[PDB]
Amino acid sequence: PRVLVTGALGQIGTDLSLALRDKFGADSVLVSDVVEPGAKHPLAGLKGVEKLDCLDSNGFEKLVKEFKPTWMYHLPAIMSVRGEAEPDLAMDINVNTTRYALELARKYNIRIFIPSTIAAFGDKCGKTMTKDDTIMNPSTVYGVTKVYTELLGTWYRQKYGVDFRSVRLPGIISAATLPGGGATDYAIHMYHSALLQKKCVCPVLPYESLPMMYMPDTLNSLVKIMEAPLEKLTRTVYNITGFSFSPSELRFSIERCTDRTIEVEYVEGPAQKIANSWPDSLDDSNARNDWGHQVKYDIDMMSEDMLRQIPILHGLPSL
Amino acid sequence: PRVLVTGALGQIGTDLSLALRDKFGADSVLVSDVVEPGAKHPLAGLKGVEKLDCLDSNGFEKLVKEFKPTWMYHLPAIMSVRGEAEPDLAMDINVNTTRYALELARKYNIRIFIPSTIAAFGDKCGKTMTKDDTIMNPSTVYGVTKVYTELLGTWYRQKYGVDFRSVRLPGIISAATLPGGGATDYAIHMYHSALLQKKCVCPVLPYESLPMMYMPDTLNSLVKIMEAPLEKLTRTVYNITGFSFSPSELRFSIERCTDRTIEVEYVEGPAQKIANSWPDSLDDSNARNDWGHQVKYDIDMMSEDMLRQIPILHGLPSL
Ligand SMILES: NC(=O)c1ccc[n+]([C@@H]2O[C@H](COP(=O)([O-])OP(=O)(O)OC[C@H]3O[C@@H](n4cnc5c(N)ncnc54)[C@H](O)[C@@H]3O)[C@@H](O)[C@H]2O)c1
Ligand SMILES: NC(=O)c1ccc[n+]([C@@H]2O[C@H](COP(=O)([O-])OP(=O)(O)OC[C@H]3O[C@@H](n4cnc5c(N)ncnc54)[C@H](O)[C@@H]3O)[C@@H](O)[C@H]2O)c1
Repeated sequence: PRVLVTGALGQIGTDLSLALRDKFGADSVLVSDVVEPGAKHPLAGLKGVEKLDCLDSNGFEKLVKEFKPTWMYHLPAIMSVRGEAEPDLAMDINVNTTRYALELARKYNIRIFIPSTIAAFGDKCGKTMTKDDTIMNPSTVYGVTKVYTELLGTWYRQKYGVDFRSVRLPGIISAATLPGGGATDYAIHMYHSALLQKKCVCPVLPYESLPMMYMPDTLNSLVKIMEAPLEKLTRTVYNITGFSFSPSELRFSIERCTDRTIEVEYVEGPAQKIANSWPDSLDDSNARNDWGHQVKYDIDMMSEDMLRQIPILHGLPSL
Repeated sequence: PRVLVTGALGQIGTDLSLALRDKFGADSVLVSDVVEPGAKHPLAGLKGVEKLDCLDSNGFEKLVKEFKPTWMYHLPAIMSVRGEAEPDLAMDINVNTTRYALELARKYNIRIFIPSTIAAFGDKCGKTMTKDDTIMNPSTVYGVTKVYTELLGTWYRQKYGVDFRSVRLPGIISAATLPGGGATDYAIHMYHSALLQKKCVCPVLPYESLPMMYMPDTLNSLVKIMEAPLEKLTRTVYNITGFSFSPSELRFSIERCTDRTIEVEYVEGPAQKIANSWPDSLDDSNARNDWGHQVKYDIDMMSEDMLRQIPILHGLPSL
C-alpha cells in the first residue's frame, strides 16, 4: 500500500499519518497539507510531508502523478461551527477539493477514503440509533456539503467503479492536536481546563448527548475499512460510533479520574444549536457486520489516557 | 411584482417568461440566458431579454443590481442524460450558478425559486406515491446536484432568512420545444412521430411509469407557489405531480385521439436505467394543502392539445 493523506496536519491526519508511517513504513506514506507544520507539530521535521493546496488542481494532480498512491485519505474540510462563520470557504474547500480528489482517484486508480460525519444528519434523521439509511436534513453548511460528498462519491463508484469508501465519523477525541473549529471541541478543552485547573467555559449544554469516539479506536477503523476486500462492503458510507456522552458525563469522568471538583460554567454557544440538531446515537451494525468495526475504549479509559497524555505531549501539570 | 428569470430560453423558461410578461406586465419581467434567442424563438426581438452567463457572479450581480428583482426563478441546469456524459459541466452549472443565485437572493433580498426534480430520488425513495421526506439516493450526477440544491437553499432560509422556494418537478411536456434526446422526451418524440406517421424509437421501457405534468399546470403552479404568503409554507421543497403515465399508456392516449394505430419500437437508450431508478408516482398532498397546487389536464386532454399545437409551431403535418 502506497498512501497519500491530504489535510494531514489536522487532528485526524496527525495521528493517522503517524500510524500509517509506523504500520506501513515512512517510505510508503506521503502526506500533505495547505500549511507547513510549525516548530512543535508531531510531523515537523519528518520527510515526506509536503505543502499542497487541494484547490490548486494541477499541484494536486502532480503530487499524485509523481507519488502514484494506491490509497488516499482525503481529509480537508471546514467543520461545523467555523463553516457557519466562513461558509464561502466551506463551499470551496468541501465541494471543490472533494471533486478534484474523486477525479484523481478515477484517473489514477486510487482507493479513496473521504470522511463524512454525524453532521450530515439533521433533525428528521431519527436521533436515537440512527440508521445508515434515512432522511438527511443537515442544518449546517458543513453537513450539507458532506451529504454531497457522500452522494458524489457513491456516484463515482457506480459510474466509474472508483473504490470510494467513507464513514460518518462522530466526535473524535485526541490529545496531540487541538481541534479545528467544530462543536465537539469542548470535550478536549475540558481535559485541558481540568489540568490547568482554570474555569472551563463549556459552550455545549450539559445533557446534550452526542456520538463520540477515542482516537486509537478511530485509527483502527480508518485502516480496517481501507484494508477490506471490496466484496465485503455492502455500501460506500457507514455509521461508526465509540459511545455517546453529554458534557456533564465527561465532567464526571474527569472528576473521578482526578479526584477533583472541577468547574464548568455552561455559557451556551453557537455549537449548541448545531449539536442539538445531531443524533444522540448511531446504529453501526452494518460496519460491525461488513468489515468488523470495533471499540475498546469507554469514557473512563479515555479520560485516564487523556489526562495522562496532554501533560506528556503538551507540558501542562502532571499527576 | 418584479421578476428575474435565468436560463429563460429553454423549455420551462420560454413558457414561464411568456406567462409572467402577460400576468405581471412586460415591464416587471427580465429574462436572461447564456444564449440569444433564435429568430424563430418565441421571445425573439422582444424587450426585456438579456444575455447572461450565470457562471460569472459579477455580471449576475450587475444585472441583478441594475434591474432590482423582488422575485427570481433560477432555471439553468444540465439534466440527467447529458449530465452522465458531461459531469464536469453539470457540476459547474448545477452547483455554482445555484450558489451565486442564493447569495444574490441573500444580499439583495429576493424571493428565489429553484426547481428540483424527481431525479433527486433514487431506488430507495419509496417508488409509489413518494413522500416529500424520504431517503434520497440519486443514481445520476444531475440528481446529486439537485439534492445539494435542495439542502443549500433550505440552509439559506434558516441561516439568513432567505425566502427559498422549490418544487420537485415531474417529467414536463410542451409543444413549444423540439424532441431532444432527453430523459422524458420520448413522450415528445412520440407526438412528432405520430403526426409524421413515422415510427417512434422509444428508449424507455414500455411500462416504465413516471410522474408527468403538462406545461399549463406547471406555469400555474410555479406562480401559485411564489405568490403564496410565507406563513402558509410549511416547507421549502415540495413534490408536485400532474399524473403518471408509461409509454404504453401515452400510446393508447395518442391513438384514442388519432383513431389510427401508430407503431412504437421499444429499445434500450441511456434514459431507461435513469428513469427506472426514479419513482412511479408522487405524494403531492403537502403542496395541495399548503398552497393549493392543482392539475387541470389529464392524459387525453394533453394529447389533444399537443396534436393541434405542433404542426402549428413546427410546420409538421396535421389532424
Ligand atoms: N475530528 C472530528 O471530530 C471529525 C469528525 C467527523 C469528521 N471529521 C472529518 O475529518 C476531516 C478532518 O477533520 P479534522 O478534525 O482533522 O480537521 P482539521 O481542521 O483539524 O484539519 C483540517 C486540515 O485541512 C488542512 N486544509 C484546509 N484546507 C486545505 C486545503 N485547501 N488544502 C490542503 N489542506 C487544507 C488544514 O491545514 C488542516 O490541517 C474532515 O473531513 C472532517 O469533516 C472530523
Ligand atoms: N424539463 C423538465 O421536465 C424538468 C423536470 C424537472 C426539473 N427541471 C429543472 O427545470 C429547470 C429548467 O429546465 P428546462 O427543461 O428548461 O431545461 P432547458 O435545458 O430546456 O433550459 C436550460 C437553459 O439554461 C441555459 N443555460 C445554460 N448554462 C447557463 C449558464 N451558465 N448561465 C445561464 N444560463 C445557462 C440554457 O441555454 C437553457 O436555455 C432546470 O433546473 C431543470 O433541472 C426540468
